[PDB]
Amino acid sequence: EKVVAVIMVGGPTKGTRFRPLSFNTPKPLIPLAGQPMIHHPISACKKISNLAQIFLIGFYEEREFALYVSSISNELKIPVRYLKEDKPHGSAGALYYFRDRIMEEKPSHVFLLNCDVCCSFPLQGILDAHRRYGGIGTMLVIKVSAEAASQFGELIADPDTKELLHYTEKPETFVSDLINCGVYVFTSDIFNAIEEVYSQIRFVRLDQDILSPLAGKKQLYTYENKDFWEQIKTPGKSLKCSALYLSQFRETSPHILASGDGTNRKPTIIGDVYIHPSVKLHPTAKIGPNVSISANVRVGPGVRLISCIILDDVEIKENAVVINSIIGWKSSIGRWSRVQASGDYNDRLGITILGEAVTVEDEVAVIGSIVLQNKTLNVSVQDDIIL
Amino acid sequence: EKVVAVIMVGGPTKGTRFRPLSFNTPKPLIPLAGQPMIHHPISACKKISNLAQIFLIGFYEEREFALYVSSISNELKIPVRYLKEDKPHGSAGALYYFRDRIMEEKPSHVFLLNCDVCCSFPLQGILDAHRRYGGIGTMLVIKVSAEAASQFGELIADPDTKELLHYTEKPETFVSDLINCGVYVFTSDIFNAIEEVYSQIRFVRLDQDILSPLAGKKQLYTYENKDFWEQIKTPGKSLKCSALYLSQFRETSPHILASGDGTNRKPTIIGDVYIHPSVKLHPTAKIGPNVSISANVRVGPGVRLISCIILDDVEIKENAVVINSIIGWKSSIGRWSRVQASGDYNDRLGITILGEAVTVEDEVAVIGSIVLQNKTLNVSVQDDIIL
Repeated sequence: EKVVAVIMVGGPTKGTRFRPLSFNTPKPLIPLAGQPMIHHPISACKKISNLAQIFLIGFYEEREFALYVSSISNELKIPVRYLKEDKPHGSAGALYYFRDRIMEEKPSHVFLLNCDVCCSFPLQGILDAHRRYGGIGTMLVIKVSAEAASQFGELIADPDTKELLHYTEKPETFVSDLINCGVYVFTSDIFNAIEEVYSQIRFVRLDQDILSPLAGKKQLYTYENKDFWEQIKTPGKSLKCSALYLSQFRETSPHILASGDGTNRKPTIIGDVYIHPSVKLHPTAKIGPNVSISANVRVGPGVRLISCIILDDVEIKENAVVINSIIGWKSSIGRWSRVQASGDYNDRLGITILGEAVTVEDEVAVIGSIVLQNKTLNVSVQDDIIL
Repeated sequence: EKVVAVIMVGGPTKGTRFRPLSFNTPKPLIPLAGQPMIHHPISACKKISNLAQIFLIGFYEEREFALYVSSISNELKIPVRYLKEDKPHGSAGALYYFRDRIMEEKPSHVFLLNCDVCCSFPLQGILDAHRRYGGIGTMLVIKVSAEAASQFGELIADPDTKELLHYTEKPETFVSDLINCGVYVFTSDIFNAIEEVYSQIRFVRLDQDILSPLAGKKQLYTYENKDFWEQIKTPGKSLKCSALYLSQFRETSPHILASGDGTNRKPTIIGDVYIHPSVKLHPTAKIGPNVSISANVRVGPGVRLISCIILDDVEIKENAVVINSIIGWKSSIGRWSRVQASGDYNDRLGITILGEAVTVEDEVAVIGSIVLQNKTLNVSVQDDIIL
């Protein structure tokens, strides 16, 4: 057989929540746990030996993605390609558009997953589960509490045949503790199902007029996650999910994660830390848990880093403290300055976010606030949104 | 004699308060009372018959100013030129840099005024007052209350000779009810005074080490305003000062202001209104006081507009209301949707500001909030800052 993969990207109207960082780098390219957002789904595509072409679609500009796609295939050796849907049709019409380019190599199955998704990505397990199930698709599900039902709604699946018996997007009206995950896999027959709703019935939403109708007909199936999942449309969620990926890199191949845990010119690393080789460090700094340091960043001495992710070209000065923060590009953190937050992934100001080239002056404190790019701070801020 | 004028512009780090509008158009070019911010100072330069070259200096990019400067000299017939100070030195060092280009035509006096200033601009009166006083400069003052002293500080001037006896920028320590206005006029000898502080004494601030030292020495003079003045570093103040400019166009040449006051295919205009000829209007709309409408904007029927300024390409739908607001470029205001604010030029949310191409949907309300550019609003917001 042959397998193809298509990843949704979205346009500049979706990354309109990541604004401070979106102004420098679009949503899919924002580094999570050191690597861009979509860098982890693509990482799971190489484990499929019968997978070939990869397709990134979305009404962004190809100029931004062309430079990035050139570097991925140098690592995993997979033909990745970006396609700009001139007429964005959400999801269903997005992939029916240029259906020829995707089915150009007659792939048996086509992978369709979303950009803002944080699961374990068991692509080889769901592929084999779909080959046994058959039908069009197979979706993915995960057991959640019934109290966690306002986020999605209702989804019914018979655990004997693992078949989706009913699906309502938002009006739940009694649930079954099951919810969508966004990672789907179809067969080559999925493009024919869209023609019977775009040409026969005639802006088509995948999870409203395609997922809901295929209920009684034994074609839509399910497969449990049995791991983690967190929707990341919030810039604050970029930390809670970042810890899970590092935990994934601490279960599998932990040597890729920095584990100094001492002072032999190596700082005190307190587990679940990704340190880029291009960073500059001082042995007196304590790098706590859940911190993802990017390349070409200058870390000062005696600084404390927990529950944070730091972008490129940041300058950390003497005795700085960073808690529950996201430091932007080329940002400058003054000496004895503090940038903290509560850590509430439900509160808007629960994760303080710093824009590109924001200069926090010496002793200046930033507690749970959002600063835009190219900004200078001489005075301490708290519980505000600084433009 | 011969007179030259030099206007300060500032860079992208000064218009960092006008962010929603600064992202599309820099601070000096944002339309005040229908015309850009600096379009009012340049308008006052033509009344000086012995004036020649005009100089706009600031570390902005010339590409933005080259297109705008091409249109002004077509109106008032004055040679305007933009110069980008590669090394920004605040104010004093800015004009000492390329002092040759300024004194290229041997001007007797040089005008130096700032970008964010909203006065009556009596350039011909202060020029003649300077010729009588002599000395280096002549400044400008305005009688204010002693309670209004935290904004600036202290300034002493002897009313017999109108000579500045003492000057402290911020540490007031007893005041004299007089304050700077920012509009200055010097003689050709001013460049020599900078050499005695840049070369002899050796980032030089004009109003700290040049204005303060020239106190007892009879060279710094004063001249009363006797009109209006309002510092405009805030995007909210862009309305309070806009009303003064319209009143200036209501005292002088009021026919340039739209005065329909009826329904002969002309809407109900309630005084102090500037309507661009490129607008589309409906006679059922009530365009109240203090509104400055820009070009190529579509006004719907029965809409109410008071105390607000609207940028280009805005679309106003059925029965819309705009109070104490600033609507950005290409913005879309849905039908029966409302955009109001308190009007407190001291409160941050006293003037609600909408970014470029912000789409307020039908019935959606925005009360005292700030919306960024390229933003869609389906739900009403109130007392927030929407990113």
